[PDB]
Amino acid sequence: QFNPYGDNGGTILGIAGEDFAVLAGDTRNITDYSINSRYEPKVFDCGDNIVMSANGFAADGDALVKRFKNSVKWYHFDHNDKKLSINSAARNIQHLLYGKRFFPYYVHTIIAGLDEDGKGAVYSFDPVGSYEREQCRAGGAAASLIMPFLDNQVNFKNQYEPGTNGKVKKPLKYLSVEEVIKLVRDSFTSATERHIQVGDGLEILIVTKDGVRKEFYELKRD
Amino acid sequence: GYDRALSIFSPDGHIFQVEYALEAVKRGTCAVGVKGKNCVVLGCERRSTLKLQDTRITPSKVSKIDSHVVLSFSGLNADSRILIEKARVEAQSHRLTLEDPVTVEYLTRYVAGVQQRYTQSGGVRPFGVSTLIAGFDPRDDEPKLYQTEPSGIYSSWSAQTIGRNSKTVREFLEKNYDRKEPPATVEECVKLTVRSLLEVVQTGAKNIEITVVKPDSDIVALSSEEINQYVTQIEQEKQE
Amino acid sequence: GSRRYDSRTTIFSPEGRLYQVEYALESISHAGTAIGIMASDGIVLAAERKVTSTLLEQDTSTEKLYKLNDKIAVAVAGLTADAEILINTARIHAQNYLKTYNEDIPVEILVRRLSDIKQGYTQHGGLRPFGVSFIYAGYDDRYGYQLYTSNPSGNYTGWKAISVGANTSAAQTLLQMDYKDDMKVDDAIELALKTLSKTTDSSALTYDRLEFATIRKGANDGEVYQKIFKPQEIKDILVKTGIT
Amino acid sequence: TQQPIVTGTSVISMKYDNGVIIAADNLGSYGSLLRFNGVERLIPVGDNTVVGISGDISDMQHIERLLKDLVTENAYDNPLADAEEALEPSYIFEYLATVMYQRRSKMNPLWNAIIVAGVQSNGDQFLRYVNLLGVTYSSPTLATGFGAHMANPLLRKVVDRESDIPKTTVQVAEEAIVNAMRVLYYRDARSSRNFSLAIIDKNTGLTFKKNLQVENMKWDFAKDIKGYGTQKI
Amino acid sequence: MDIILGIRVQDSVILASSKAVTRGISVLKDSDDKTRQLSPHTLMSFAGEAGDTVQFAEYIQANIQLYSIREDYELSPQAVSSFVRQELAKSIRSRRPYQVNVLIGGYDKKKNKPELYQIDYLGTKVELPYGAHGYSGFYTFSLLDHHYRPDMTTEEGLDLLKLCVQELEKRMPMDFKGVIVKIVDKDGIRQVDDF
Amino acid sequence: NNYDGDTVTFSPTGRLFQVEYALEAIKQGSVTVGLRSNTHAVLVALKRNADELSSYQKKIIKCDEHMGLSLAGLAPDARVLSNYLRQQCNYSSLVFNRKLAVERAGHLLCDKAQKNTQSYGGRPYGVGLLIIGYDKSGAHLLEFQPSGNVTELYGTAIGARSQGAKTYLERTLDTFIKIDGNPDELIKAGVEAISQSLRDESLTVDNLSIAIVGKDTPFTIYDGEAVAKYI
Amino acid sequence: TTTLAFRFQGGIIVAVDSRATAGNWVASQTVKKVIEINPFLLGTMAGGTVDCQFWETWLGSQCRLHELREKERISVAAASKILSNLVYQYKGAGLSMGTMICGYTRKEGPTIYYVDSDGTRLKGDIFCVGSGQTFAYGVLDSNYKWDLSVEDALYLGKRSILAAAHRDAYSGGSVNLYHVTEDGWIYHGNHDVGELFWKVKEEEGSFNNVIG
Amino acid sequence: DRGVSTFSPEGRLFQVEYSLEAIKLGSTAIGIATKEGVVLGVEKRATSPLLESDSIEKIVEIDRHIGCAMSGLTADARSMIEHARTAAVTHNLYYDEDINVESLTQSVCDLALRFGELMSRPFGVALLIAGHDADDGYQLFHAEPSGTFYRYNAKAIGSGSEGAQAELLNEWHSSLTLKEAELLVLKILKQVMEEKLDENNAQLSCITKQDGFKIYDNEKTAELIKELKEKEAAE
Ligand SMILES: *[C@@](C)(CO)[C@](*)(O)[C@H](Cc1ccccc1)NC(=O)[C@H](Cc1ccc(OC)cc1)NC(=O)[C@H](C)NC(=O)CN1CCOCC1
Ligand SMILES: [Mg+2]
Ligand SMILES: [Mg+2]
Repeated sequence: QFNPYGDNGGTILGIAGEDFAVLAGDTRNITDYSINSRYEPKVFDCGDNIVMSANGFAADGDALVKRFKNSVKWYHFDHNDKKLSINSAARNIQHLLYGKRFFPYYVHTIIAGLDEDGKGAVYSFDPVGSYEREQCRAGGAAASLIMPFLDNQVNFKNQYEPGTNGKVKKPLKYLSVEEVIKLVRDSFTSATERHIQVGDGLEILIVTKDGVRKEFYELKRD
Repeated sequence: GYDRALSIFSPDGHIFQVEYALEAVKRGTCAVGVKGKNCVVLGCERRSTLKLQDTRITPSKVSKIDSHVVLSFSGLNADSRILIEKARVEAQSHRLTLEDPVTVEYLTRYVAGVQQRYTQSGGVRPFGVSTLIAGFDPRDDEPKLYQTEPSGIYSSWSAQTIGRNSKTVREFLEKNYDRKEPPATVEECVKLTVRSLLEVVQTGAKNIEITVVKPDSDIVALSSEEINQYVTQIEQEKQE
Repeated sequence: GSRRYDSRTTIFSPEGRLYQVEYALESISHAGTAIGIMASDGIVLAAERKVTSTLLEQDTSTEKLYKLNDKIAVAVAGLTADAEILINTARIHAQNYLKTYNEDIPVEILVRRLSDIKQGYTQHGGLRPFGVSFIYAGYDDRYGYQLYTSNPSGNYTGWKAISVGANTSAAQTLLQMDYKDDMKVDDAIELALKTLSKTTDSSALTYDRLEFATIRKGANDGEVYQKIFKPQEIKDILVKTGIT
Repeated sequence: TQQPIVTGTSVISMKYDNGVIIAADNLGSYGSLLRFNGVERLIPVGDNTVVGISGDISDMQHIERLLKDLVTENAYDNPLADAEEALEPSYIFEYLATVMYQRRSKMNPLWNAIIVAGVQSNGDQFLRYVNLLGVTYSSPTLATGFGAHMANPLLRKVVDRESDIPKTTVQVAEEAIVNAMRVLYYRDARSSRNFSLAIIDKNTGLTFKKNLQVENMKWDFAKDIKGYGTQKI
Repeated sequence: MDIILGIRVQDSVILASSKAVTRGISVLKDSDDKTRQLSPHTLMSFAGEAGDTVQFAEYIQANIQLYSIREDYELSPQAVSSFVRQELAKSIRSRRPYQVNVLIGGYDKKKNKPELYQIDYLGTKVELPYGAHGYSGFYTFSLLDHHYRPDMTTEEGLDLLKLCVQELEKRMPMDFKGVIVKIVDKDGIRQVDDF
Repeated sequence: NNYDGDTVTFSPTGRLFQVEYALEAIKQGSVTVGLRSNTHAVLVALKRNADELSSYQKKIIKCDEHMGLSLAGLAPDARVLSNYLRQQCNYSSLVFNRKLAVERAGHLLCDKAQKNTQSYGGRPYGVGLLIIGYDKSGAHLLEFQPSGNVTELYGTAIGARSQGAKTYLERTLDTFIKIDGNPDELIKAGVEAISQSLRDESLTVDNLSIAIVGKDTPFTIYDGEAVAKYI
Repeated sequence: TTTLAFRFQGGIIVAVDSRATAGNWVASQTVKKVIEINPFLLGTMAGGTVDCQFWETWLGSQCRLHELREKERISVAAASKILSNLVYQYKGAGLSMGTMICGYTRKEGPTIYYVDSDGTRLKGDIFCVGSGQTFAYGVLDSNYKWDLSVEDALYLGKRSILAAAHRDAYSGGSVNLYHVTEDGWIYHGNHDVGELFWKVKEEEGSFNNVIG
Repeated sequence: DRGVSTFSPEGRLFQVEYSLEAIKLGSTAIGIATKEGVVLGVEKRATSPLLESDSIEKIVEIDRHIGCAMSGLTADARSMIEHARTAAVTHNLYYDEDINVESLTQSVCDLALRFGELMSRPFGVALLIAGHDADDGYQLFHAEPSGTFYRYNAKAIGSGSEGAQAELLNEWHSSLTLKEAELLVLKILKQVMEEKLDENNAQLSCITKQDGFKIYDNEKTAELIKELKEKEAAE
């Protein structure tokens, strides 16, 4: 019997700072035990300072990104070139995903950008459209490896102030773009070590008020 | 499907089909609504060129839409049935989804909307009917009386009349109805309604129908003798 | 396009009348007179056939009086072909009600639905109305014996005695004169025939130019019987009342 | 929901400095039966694109007709049909990719793996893959079926990343492709010796080579092999 | 849902219906009224698939109420039961059938007789002196076969009903949290508050 | 006379009067000008107001990053046709990853307008459009008429008193066609062209509407203080 | 999930956890499971995240349209029935919802309606919904009285979620409290179970099963 | 007869032009836009004294940030309002935000030309749509049955429109306060109205960023009427 779904592997990661946000993803694309491409980007600039990635089944991922990019285009036509806010983009994506509730897009979607107060924003979706704004989210094959590390290093979970008898928590603070990229690079190199579907290359899209910048880093190719 | 735009604008900005539907209403038997302090009364003319009628079975002029709302009309009788049916269905549909009977304003708004839809839909003519819709909202003791017409406009009235010679009875009500002090009792409200119809009707025999609606689904139709007593009383006071 | 040829059957005149309905009523006024009279113990339906030819088969003929179910019958005035369309609808409607509720349809409910169909042809669809006026004669356990009439407008009303078709003005005056409430069926039979005999455009009223029917409780105990009169039975009832 | 009947095996391809090379054998398998031997699975579109197709052949022939029809439709009311408004490889791919994904979404897929090789109007090499699932990807080397498992490893030794493309000549690239085709003949049970090869160069254009054969094969060592273990004779 | 009973006596119809609403390993509610008044002298109890039950009951209720307003007349229990049966008989061959079993208790004002109709989700109608749906019947029918008489009073019917509830409370596996009892007679519908 | 009741009827001399009456709505419309060089294509439009309290009716609509038009006549009809163009430009992008040729854009509008002139019940579009764009064969300017007739031009003008600008452009042809790699000068030529159609009124800051598309310039519209440069 | 809401002398308490799960994977610890439909209307979420999230915000759009059309805030009964009639149309399609529509109106007073994806709609004083509903019921029932103070009722709702959060593996994260009065709903904060558990243990002397 | 979507020889749609005559017969509605808010006022015009004037609803809420006044065949406006409300709420559902006043007006105007041989005739009612959004601030739009809408600083529609519009031309400036605008609507309404203006036969409303769209009480308007009469007598 024909199976309409497949698993193209890879993993993605979104972190939000005070005045910026990053959306990272490895460039490896796979089926079963074969590598299809060592450089196939799945993190995209969608306009209006919104970066997006839909990781899982690449055919569904590309279809969704394509539809959202188109959604942004028509939002401009219909509402006098108004900038689509990240919260509005998030809600719009929920409707795109839920539109196929009974034949889902097999993808974990993450978008990043800046909210209307200029502060960093990351939104994450399940395959059928449930969404939630967060400081931190890993998605895809190696999400289970990376996410607990992010809880510990971004949100300082399980970390207490030394000498306070485990009574005072380590205080939350925004990380610099330099510190965030360090965590992203370490997250992906660690994921590459222990997950077979993750590797080849890492592409990070950084979003500030000035626009969207890119950074690329080599990953292990085994 | 038959598509023709029958209701259309004319050079002077009138929709003649809607206005000719008003002429049908003007031909219809007179209907009057008067609301008191704690009730609404719907009075209706019945033409007396029809003897040998069977009044048991002949369609009554006042129709119950729900247990708490009534609808009387002037114009084409056949057209009125279609509006009444739709109104009755919507009344039950409202109870089913909102878990509460319709307000009189809501039911009126629905009926008026149906009438309007038939003024800019292809292949249909407007309803040759104007309605008086009266009753009491659920758990409310404030009387409600609304009027609709073929165009689709609706509005609330302290007292109103429609149909043939309605301009004569409206003239009567305009000087006899005090906004500051509406008919304080049922008897006062029925009498004013009967008086107003007697300006137009002919004989107060089997020509006048009266239906009284009170709060909490308390609706009753008066019989011949009960109405005849008002007719007898009014005429004796008149000879003065 | 086709707009050019549209008569616009479902529009109002400047006076607020429906042209086609009015003209359909004008058509019906030339049809053979039909009379319905309701008594306390039954109903009479009498109707005059439209100018008969001597070679017309009279016994196996049905033009005016039709059976809707065991309890309800109709007298027709207008286009027969139109009436049969409506009659078959009414027959089906009665059977739907019986199938649904396991009870014979109340007369008014059947009359209302048939009248609602006529109304539809005057408001939408762009078709000509049915050139038919009915007299409904029937019985149910709510109101007992009932007479109704419907016309092309889709408007219906209840009656003690009524006429449709030709010479209704003269016929209604005569019925209004001799009708009284405590009347019996056999008296109503005589009134129906006497009225037709005076209003008829023919020289003399004979058996071959009539259709006749009664709806009595004259069966055995608490049940209703429909009697569509045979030619010989009309001949006898015409002699019995001294018209021929 | 389908099952493939008459099938075509591996399609292999790679980029080199001035263009792209693509190849596919001429076999139409009917299960284990090697039924048809004159099957062309490389289909040129204009003078700048070659579409290589594996999988179901009835669906391949349908796709042929679509591409053929696309050329006709593009020529309509188009004075620049053989110039600026000619069909690009990227246009041809996106059209197929759209069709493939729409068909999978209707649960009635075209049972194929497709590689669109060509050169764009600005001279850029185009090489992209699409299959029955609507899954798309691009790489310096692309291959379908057994080619993905056996050809890609060999072709990636020549062009392992982007920077290796300018350093790879058409002679070196074709040699690798022809070698890969031999390896597939050794090891793929549904491959044939006869194959076609197409080169799309930005200077010399489209070169379509038919009736190629796998040659320089090593079989001589087979005579020394005896039994499956202990047998000496 | 689960337990719905019905007993027709000399001058009335008595409907008993369990109060429990269970979903999984939790009794979500213990005061549920599994009945709808279709008309002043007609009551319908119901049991079956979650959601379907109330949706069907209220849909019937709306239709009967619509009829009452249109004709200014109350349909006979027999007429209502036939309408209900036909709706279920349609339903069973739909894409998704109503999985609802009902009892219809009514007092026919024209006949001056109580009437009890048992209708299952297939549209299988029977008039009965006493009725039950589901596993309840497996205890109550044999009990009523023994103790029921056709000329009983409403008070005798309630005592007969107490005997059924006691037997069910003793031998049924599930706790159904007692019953709401309602009586249908010449004066309409009323609820017994202390049972 | 007797042959203008609907679009489906030919006159005895072979004329479609409903199509001609639709053409008349364009003549009543405010003037708009279109012109191009080899690198850029420019739309200039005179906007019209109801009174001094009202806004000025927007004449220019964007269809894609590389295409857009100006309108003259019934504005709602321009909205319907521009929306159709937006979809067709978009279909070309999503399906073929291809920017819709300006010539095909014209062919599509022609065929859409034509269907409305051969069937009963419908009516012709009551608007004229000037489509500019930059595609793979350089800059383009089209003139759409609701009869269906689409025409590729170096320059043109439609609307009331459009003959003044159309004569000017016919004289200036050799000059403005070679304004390559200079946006501001090509606009100046268009602003001077539309000025030949003015009577009693002059170009003000909230009256003028300019649009441009070209080699390294997406289709962008200039209104308000952004057109003060050209007065 | 564990969500509850109960009626009492001083109105309605509504309490929920904040955990989302995908099998045994803890997807989130900071999810909002209460949606503020309007100033007088709350909706709780249990079951499929999106099914609840999508259709309850849609419910909010329908309630807004009601008060625009009718010039009056929608009743809790009518609001719950819009949602229940919606999910009933999808019955069998595989929607997963366990919701509670809580709110106050003049005609109704404080009201709670349980609505689930198989079409069940129930009015009631106390409901617990979710995988940890039984754990919440245990604490809630055994300590519930109608005459609870606003202070005590808030705590009991908070303590009942904590009980479930502790025992149920698929419940946890933090507690979100709400109090609904005649004047509308009032938010009573987010309470992390990380700190709340030890704070409750120490002060209350409960949770003796746990190594202190 | 003739087609519904027929052009006149002058290049205008007959039916659209005839619907504009129907709107001239309608009761007067006035709107004024300021930087502190937009004010909407209408003439109720009861046909008889027995008619309860508070049931005359010619000013209507579309959303919290958008209001609407009407003039002409007011029955035709019901479906336009229904569409507007759905459009507003639907956009909030899809985008989690308030919809732009212009986008709302455009959505309503798309219905306008959806007639022919779709509905059978154009709408016989004009709308004044007033609202606020974060991008373009306080706005007033005049939506016609032609499918056209103009933004206005101030606008009058109905029977006394051309006389009132000429008055608004003189009185409007870019620094009007909300209170000044309220009085100005009352003043101009009292001039063009047949019967004498009071709180029962005229209605005021406004939309502000802070408090949204509000229809004024008869008590509040009565005081503004009294304040208006005193100020005109004061010089
Ligand atoms: C507790 C945690 C037990 O699950 C709650 O029920 C919780 C409720 C809730 C409500 C609103 C916001 C967040 C959380 N439910 C879940 O977290 C839910 C568990 C669940 C999974 C699948 C189900 O389908 C039968 C039903 C319940 N988790 C999710 O919905 C997660 C985030 N998403 C998925 O598992 C994605 N699936 C959903 C179903 O369709 C396929 C994709
Ligand atoms: Mg490896
Ligand atoms: Mg736990």
